[PDB]
Amino acid sequence: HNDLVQLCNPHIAAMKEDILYHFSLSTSTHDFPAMFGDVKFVCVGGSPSRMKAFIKYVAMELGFAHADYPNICEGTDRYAMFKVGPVLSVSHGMGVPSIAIMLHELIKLLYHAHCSGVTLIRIGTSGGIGLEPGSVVITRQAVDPCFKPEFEQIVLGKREVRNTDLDEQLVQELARCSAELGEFPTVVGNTMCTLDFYEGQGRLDGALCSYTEKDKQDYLRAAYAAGIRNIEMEASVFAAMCNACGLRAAVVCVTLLNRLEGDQISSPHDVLAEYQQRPQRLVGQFIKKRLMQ
Amino acid sequence: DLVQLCNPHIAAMKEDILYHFSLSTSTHDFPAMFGDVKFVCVGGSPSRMKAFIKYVAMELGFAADYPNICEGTDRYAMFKVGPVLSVSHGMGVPSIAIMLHELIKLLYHAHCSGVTLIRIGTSGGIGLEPGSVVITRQAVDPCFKPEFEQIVLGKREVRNTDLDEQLVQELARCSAELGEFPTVVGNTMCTLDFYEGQGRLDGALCSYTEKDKQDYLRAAYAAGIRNIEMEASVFAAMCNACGLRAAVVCVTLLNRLEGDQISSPHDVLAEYQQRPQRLVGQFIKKRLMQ
Ligand SMILES: O=c1ccn([C@H]2C[C@H](O)[C@@H](CO)O2)c(=O)[nH]1
Ligand SMILES: O=c1ccn([C@H]2C[C@H](O)[C@@H](CO)O2)c(=O)[nH]1
Repeated sequence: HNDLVQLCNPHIAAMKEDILYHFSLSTSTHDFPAMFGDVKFVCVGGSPSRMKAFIKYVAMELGFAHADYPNICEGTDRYAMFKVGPVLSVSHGMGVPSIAIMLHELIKLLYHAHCSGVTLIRIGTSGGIGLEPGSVVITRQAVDPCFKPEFEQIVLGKREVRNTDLDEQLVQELARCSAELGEFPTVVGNTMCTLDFYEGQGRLDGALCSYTEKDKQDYLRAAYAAGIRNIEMEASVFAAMCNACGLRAAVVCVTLLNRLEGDQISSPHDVLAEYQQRPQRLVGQFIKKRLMQ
Repeated sequence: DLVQLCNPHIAAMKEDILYHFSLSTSTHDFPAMFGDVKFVCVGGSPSRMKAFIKYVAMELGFAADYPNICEGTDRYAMFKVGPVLSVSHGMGVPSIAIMLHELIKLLYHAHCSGVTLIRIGTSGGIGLEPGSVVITRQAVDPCFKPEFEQIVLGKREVRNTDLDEQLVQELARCSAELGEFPTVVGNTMCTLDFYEGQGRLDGALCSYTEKDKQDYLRAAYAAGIRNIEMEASVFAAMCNACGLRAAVVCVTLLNRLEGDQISSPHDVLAEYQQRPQRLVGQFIKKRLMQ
């Protein structure tokens, strides 16, 4: 049995209208069950254009192809959203707080639509550590910049922490799907999630930087030693919030560069757009496989 | 005065790729493109910011196409008319922080001078009639402290988050020459979360009560806080660090002492979000006449 989507906030049951402000959707103007009740896979990534390309790429592989793919979030540009069959594709921008909003309103949408048996997957990009550019990483543990699998949030002035473990079973399943493809290297490892892309990640090419290359290396290698294989900016909340709500979730990012050799993203554009299809492809394999049982 | 960075590594690089802008030192002529820029405005929405550069252009008589300079990506949107640069930054400290790092570099590559950065944004109000525009005196964290904390190489760092004291009053004066809407100067709280992080009850997650919220928001009001948003802290911190004169002008979209949801008619909300645009336009008008 596929369990219903639950919230962890008793206030929503008691609201006469629930306005999903950043989606430009509302219970009083939209029928959630009719629009989303059949959704089973939610896919989320930073760029809206990427997540559109995804809903197109994926429609083709389940034979939905032809067609136009309307943005469900018309009347807003905070987030883009697309649906095809049981697959929802939603952008989330960059950074913990941007994705945190998307998730808050997303989960509520699933709860309103009365969805059940949903899987959430982040298809992102990252920087790798001691991996060839182009490798995809399936996250076991989202980790903070001190390598603790914790996510910290300040509520009413007090610090609260939730665990950022990702469903073990799903990472092993994803592992298998990538192999069925045999198209690109894929490892599982821990993902370090930061709040800054430059100083936040040992980079030497920001506007500010009070440290040396030798300092960047020491830090980055220490991270690798702790089981860390890539670096991005959303894995923590994603893990934390899904766990908080009992949702099955996973994170699949391609690395765009090996950080032990550089900071700047200087691959030909043609190569970087290939890199970014890898996670879409992998997740493509996962959904197709799942819809055959 | 010339824009600068506190980063020596940049001068040594054979090229500077601004990934999130889709802009490069070697595919792009920075001085040619941005050298004349005197006023940089930033905001969350790519729509609001296109709208802004359009409104400005007319108020300065440049009025009919406005090209997204950041075509080749959709991370951020960028526009230009005259000495006015308009930029999107999405939502949240890390999103604007990336925009900032790359923006500040861009300005240094164009070797601009006498620049002013302004975040024209939206917010939640505390004890302010909705539609009220706040001018940030002091960006502040969820503990009411004027510090911005950042982890670098595993170690904690904090920076002061005060905005230019002369610039805020100058903006207050400009809002007064307008006399179109209420403008207060107060402290702005900057949070990493819009829902649980801002004491809302309508999140997907929430284990407190309307009372706990009330007592928290009021504590903030007592601490001199008039609005809540999600960018002030970094924007402040980074500018101080690079010695740029910067301000934060935000329209309140609801009284957080009264509710959590953003319920007002699209008509009204649109009008609100034009207000900070109008003030900033004034300020630009003024600066050029002098
Ligand atoms: O070195 C990198 C490369 C990519 N990203 C992720 C997160 C961010 O939002 C986006 C930037 O391309 O992808 C990183 O965090 N670090
Ligand atoms: O109560 C509010 C209202 C608006 N915003 C701002 C900041 C953010 O980027 C966006 C969210 O609606 O607008 C807040 O942070 N809190």
